[PDB]
Formats: sequence, structure tokens, C-alpha cells
Amino acid sequence: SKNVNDLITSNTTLTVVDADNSKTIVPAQDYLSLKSQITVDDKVKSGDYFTIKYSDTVQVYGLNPEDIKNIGDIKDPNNGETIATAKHDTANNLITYTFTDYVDRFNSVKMGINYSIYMDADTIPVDKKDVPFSVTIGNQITTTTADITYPAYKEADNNSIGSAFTETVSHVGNVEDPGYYNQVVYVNPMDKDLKGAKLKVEAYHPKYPTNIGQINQNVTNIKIYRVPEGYTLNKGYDVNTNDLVDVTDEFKNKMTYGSNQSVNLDFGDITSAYVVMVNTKFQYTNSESPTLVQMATLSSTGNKSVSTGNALGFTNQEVYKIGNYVWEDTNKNGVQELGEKGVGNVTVTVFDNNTNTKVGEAVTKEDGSYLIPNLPNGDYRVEFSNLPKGYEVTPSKQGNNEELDSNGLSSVITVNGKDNLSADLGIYKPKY
Ligand SMILES: [Ca+2]
Ligand SMILES: [Ca+2]
Ligand SMILES: [Ca+2]
Ligand SMILES: [Ca+2]
Ligand SMILES: [Ca+2]
Repeated sequence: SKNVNDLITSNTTLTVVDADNSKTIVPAQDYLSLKSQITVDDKVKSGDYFTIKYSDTVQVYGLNPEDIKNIGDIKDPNNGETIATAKHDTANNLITYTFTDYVDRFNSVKMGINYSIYMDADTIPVDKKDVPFSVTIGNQITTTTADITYPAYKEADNNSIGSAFTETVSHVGNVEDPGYYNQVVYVNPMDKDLKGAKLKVEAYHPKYPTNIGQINQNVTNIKIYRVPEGYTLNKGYDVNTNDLVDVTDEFKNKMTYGSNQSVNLDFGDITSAYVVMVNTKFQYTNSESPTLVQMATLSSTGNKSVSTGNALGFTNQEVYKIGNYVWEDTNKNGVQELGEKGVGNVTVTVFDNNTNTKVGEAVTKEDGSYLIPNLPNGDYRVEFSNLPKGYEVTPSKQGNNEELDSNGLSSVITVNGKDNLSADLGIYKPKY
């Protein structure tokens, strides 16, 4: 088991996508498209591993940290097998992929990845031109740049405010735990002297009567921090709380929950900026496409009230695959071995063996692969036919391993809670 970064080579693209066509690049709105075709040296063996490292300005999820699951094992799309398993170490900006026995069973291994990844605002607190974003696949660095341009804080007279959703874990349709979301509110980011300041945060908007936002004393947790003099707030709403002064204890008597998913924070007379962190639980919903809206309004004496807010939309038996290999069993021993190659143009026909009803069919590709999808748990008869002329069927069920043997022309396999890729056929062509 060793690092084989020097035994892969890739054609990689890393592209900044202006997702909202704003003509500006903002971490909260835009994203990075990473694509790579990776060629793996034949010397690589199972348990070897390669890494994908990304720069400090890159992260592998957006608002939902559970989206890390979208960047997972690398699979062969033709035959359904896993080529390498993925392990994230987000603290080290690292993905480690460990090769499976795929690379012991096949030469000329090639892999594709197609990921959406995200910009990390942690080190981009303000507008900056030519910010680099880098991904290192094996030993090859792919670097792209973009100008980062954040929106301005909302203002009304001497009142100013900003807000963003910073984390959303939504389980739409789950009654036990609908999930949670976090919002950050910058209070008075323009650093003014405001008289009788009050902040109203509300999961309420007249346009959204089915809002799944929720604010009340039982589900909501609020932290308040004072911003030191001269501190530059992160315009991407990445808050390093160690840089700020926790003043949550000072907002007893000043914290009031109210109707329509509201909470009111009485700041009084203030001369600094404040960061308000709001953690709260989603409401449950039956709907397929719910909406979350949460507003924040700062009011003070002698100034127009300023409002800002954020809005987001969300989304709400098992079947499996059978396969997957017809190969030319050169040494006739009935066992799939490295260097023996797949056979194309062989017909596979699959039946539910308990009803004798046809459930799928395929023709093997040039690499010998086939897949039969959409099969629930059951017993399935797999019939091979239309072998190449001159070829004979190799001996069946050799080698004491039903994943590496030949099933013969007709056999029955059981699908039980996972893909069953063990219905394989070995053939050879006699010369004598
Ligand atoms: Ca944009
Ligand atoms: Ca290999
Ligand atoms: Ca063999
Ligand atoms: Ca088998
Ligand atoms: Ca197989």
C-alpha cells in the first residue's frame, strides 16, 4: 500500500462558473466545475492510493456539509465496479482514493471525475482580483483564477446590515428530524453611532406562506459578538469567533421572541459592529419544493429601518443492477485473470426465475461489460447467447470464488439488497 501519485496522469479542467450570470464571482452564488480523465499505470495495485489536494480557497461542499457524499467512490460506468474508494479529510483539504482489486483484474485502467466544488471565503474577506483556485490531482496542479466581488451591505440612512445563510442541512420529508440551518447577521457593519438600535430576525415574508423557516425559544440558539475597532468583517460571512468578543450574556432582558417566527434583540445605543449568529431547526413539510426565507431588520432613532434577508429552495422499493462480464478465458481454467480480456457483442437475457418473465437484456460492450438495471430483490436467470463463432464455454464455477468464475450459459443468481455483478461468462476458442 503506497502513494501512487506518480503513477497516474490526468487531463484536468477547473472552471469558474458564474452560476447566476451576474458578471461577478461570489463564493455564495457561484461554484467551480472540476473534471478530469485519469490514466492509471498498470503497476498500480489494490490498496495503493492517490490524492486530490485543493487550495485554501476551495471546499468540497457548499451550504450543506452533507453534500460531501456527492464526491465519493470512483466507479466504472460500463460495469458498475468501484475502481477506487474515496476518503475525505476536509481539515487537510484532501481527498484520498484507495484502489480496489479492479486494478489487479484489469490493465489500461482509466477513471473519470466530474465534481461541483465550491469557493471558500475564509481567506477572501474582501473584494480581490485574480484569486487563485487550485486542485492537485496526483502530482499535477490545475490552477484557475477569478476576481471576487462581494455585494454591498444594505443601508438606509445611518442603518446598515447584511446577512447570509451559512449552513443548511435540510431533510425535507423527514418527520423525526427536518434538519437545521444557520444564518449570520452583520449588525451595523458600517460602524456608526445608532440610537436605540433593535434587530428583528423573522422566518417570515408575506410572499412565502409555506416558509419552512422557524424561530422560537425551543428550537433557536442565538450568539452575539462585538466586532473590535478596525476589524474587517468577512464579506462571505465566514465568521472566526475567536477574533470577536462574545457578548451573548449581555442580551438577557434584551431577547424577546414574538409571533410569526420572530425574535427581537434590543441593542440600545451602540457604536460598534455586531455579528449575530442564528441556529434553528427547519419545520417539517410534506411538500416537494419548499422555500426558506429569513429576514433581519435593523431600526434605530432618526433613521429609516434597513432590512435584508436570504431565501433558499429545497427538494424532498429499492432496485439494483445485475452484471457484468463476458471474457476470453485464454488458459481455459474458468477463472478471470489479469490480462484476459472482455468479449463484445454477446447477448445477455435476464428473467425473473420465479415468474419466468423477462426483466432485462444487454449486448456486451467491447470491454466485455454489461449491466441489467432496475431489478428488485429476487432470483434471476441469466442466459448468455450469440457467442462468437468458434468459441466454447469455459468450465463453470471453478476457483472457489463465484465473483471470479464463469456461470456458464444459464444460471440463477439472487439479488439481495445490493448489486450482484457476479453473473459472468468465460469463453475460449480452441485451436486444436
Ligand atoms: Ca455570479
Ligand atoms: Ca494494476
Ligand atoms: Ca483464466
Ligand atoms: Ca459467478
Ligand atoms: Ca463480474
